[PDB]
Amino acid sequence: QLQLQESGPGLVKPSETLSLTCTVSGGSISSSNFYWGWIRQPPGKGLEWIASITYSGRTFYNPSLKSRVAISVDTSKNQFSLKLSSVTAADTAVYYCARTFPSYYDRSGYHYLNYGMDVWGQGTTVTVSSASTKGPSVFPLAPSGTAALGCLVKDYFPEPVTVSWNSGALTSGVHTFPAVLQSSGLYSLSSVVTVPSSSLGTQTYICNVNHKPSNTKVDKKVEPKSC
Amino acid sequence: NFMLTQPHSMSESPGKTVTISCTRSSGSIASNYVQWYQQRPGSSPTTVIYEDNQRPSGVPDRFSGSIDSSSNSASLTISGLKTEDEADYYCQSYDSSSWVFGGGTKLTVLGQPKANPTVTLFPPSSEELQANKATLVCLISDFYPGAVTVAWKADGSPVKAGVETTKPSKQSNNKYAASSYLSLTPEQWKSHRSYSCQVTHEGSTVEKTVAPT
Amino acid sequence: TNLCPFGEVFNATTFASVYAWNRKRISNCVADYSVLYNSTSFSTFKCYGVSPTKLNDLCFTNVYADSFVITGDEVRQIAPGQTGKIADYNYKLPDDFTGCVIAWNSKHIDAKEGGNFNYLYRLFRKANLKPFERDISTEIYQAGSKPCNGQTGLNCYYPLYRYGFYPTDGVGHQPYRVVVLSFELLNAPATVCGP
Ligand SMILES: *[C@@H]1O[C@H](CO)[C@@H](O)[C@H](O)[C@H]1NC(C)=O
Repeated sequence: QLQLQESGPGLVKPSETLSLTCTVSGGSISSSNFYWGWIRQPPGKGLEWIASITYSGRTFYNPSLKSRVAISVDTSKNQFSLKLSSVTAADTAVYYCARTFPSYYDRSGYHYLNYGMDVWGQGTTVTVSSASTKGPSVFPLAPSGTAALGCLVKDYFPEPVTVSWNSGALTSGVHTFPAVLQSSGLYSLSSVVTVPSSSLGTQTYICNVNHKPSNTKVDKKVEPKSC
Repeated sequence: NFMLTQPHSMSESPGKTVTISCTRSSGSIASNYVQWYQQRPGSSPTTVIYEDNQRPSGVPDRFSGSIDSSSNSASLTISGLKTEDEADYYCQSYDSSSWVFGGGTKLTVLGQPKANPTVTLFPPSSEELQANKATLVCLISDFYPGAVTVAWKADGSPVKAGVETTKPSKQSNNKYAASSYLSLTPEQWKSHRSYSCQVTHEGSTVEKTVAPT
Repeated sequence: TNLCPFGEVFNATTFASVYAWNRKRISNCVADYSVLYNSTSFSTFKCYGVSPTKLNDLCFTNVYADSFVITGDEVRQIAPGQTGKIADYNYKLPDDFTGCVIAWNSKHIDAKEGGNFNYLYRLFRKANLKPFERDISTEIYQAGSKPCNGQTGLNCYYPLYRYGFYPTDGVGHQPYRVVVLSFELLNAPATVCGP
């Protein structure tokens, strides 16, 4: 198929240059039939388009942004890049790399190109803050019929933390909660799996916390309380 | 350039037909292609209607898009409305200068049963009591409507300090989830016998209580 | 005098099912695309890599005419990079498709009372297709883990299902006849142009 996975710093201290990269799999970025765009979504607000590019270099820009926007195709490594400069708090957003519908011509010859997005990326998160990445300290939420254990992911910056379980082989009964933002401007989520009482003494539970902006990879045994 | 105005919120019963309009303020709507995207919460968008009336593959046949030249609207029609369609729906059109999105239509499916929250309250782990942080984790889940009010009580007496609650967010099952944390220093966690989490959903209180070992 | 045999492929008589999508090369020939603009009888006409108004005066090393029959909803999937039931297991375009896609309605000719069942498509395949791959096999799709043994059985489907083509059908489930013209840009002499 066509997978689209972004690459971002998660952090862009203000007035600086934010670079995102969109790694592409399952399709030629050198194809001139398509266009390749960035859509951002500032948090809890709607969607806006930034810029779009085809491999010929023919390139369209949002004009409220075009002054600060640069874009290019990294055609050796099959990926394309957003460079946004002199950023502010209004550039905090989830940034989606996407792939348009194919550029074609009708029978009259009018050229239809870059008109809307077919295939989307997963998004990457960019918080613009004058601060820097904080790794999460991580803590077990040990259980006390039906039974719930968990992980706490305490004090990190910025979003996201992604968490899976038993190296992702357990997904069922896994609920991972949306993180709170405390007074400190840091983040904390918790992630709970609901499992039978039977698997307490036998069946091991590793949660796999990953905070991408700080290289932080953390596993943890949650093992039950005693007397 | 031009605006694309969508109603902010729509509500319709399951199985019935709902139609989200999309009103171009400037220029005739049939001169540019109209795309419709859906966004489940905390999810990437996906294309449901492109080229005014086409769908990409895997979009159900109950999605149709149409145009009205009279009201200058593009319509997105969901007919036979599911539990699972409850999403933000953005219409987008373009011209050769800029793209324009609408602001968002948050669609809500009615008739879903109300639900009393499952409440899970956790002590601080013994790994966290050394390095001297005592966070109590209250996990409010599987409730609808998505409106709770968390209180905390030390002993049997009101905590008014150290509480940071997330605003309730829509889950995969269309019920809502939130959480409330209480950061304590370890003296406070030792100097009370019990701590309690009072989540009050539609005027009923679920008790969960927690003590040290 | 040597027109490219275009009424041979377009006007024609029988088209193929999309799983057995038919292909015609036309070498050493001058091609009248004029009788394709001024037609109006095409529902969709899309052209990827070149304007068709330009087409009467470039030079190409051959053109291939691919042609088949699909439902009216599935025409969108006859495009570069389209996902889908026809694009994946029946007829895949390359993403770097130089060429054009021509389709029109055929209920007065291909949609029979009682049901023209005679066109069909691949519902099930293990892998997706490479661009311009052709799949002909009637090998039983192993939809589950329980094996198949060449029998239409438990989680074991005949990979080709039918189009049921009534003339009373909706605009989605019509019969459409599609012609794909691809244009190869080989580092080689031109054999087909038009001036
Ligand atoms: C098919 O017949 C019509 C009859 O009007 C003719 O005009 C047309 O050129 C023919 N098709 C082709 C591709 O030559």
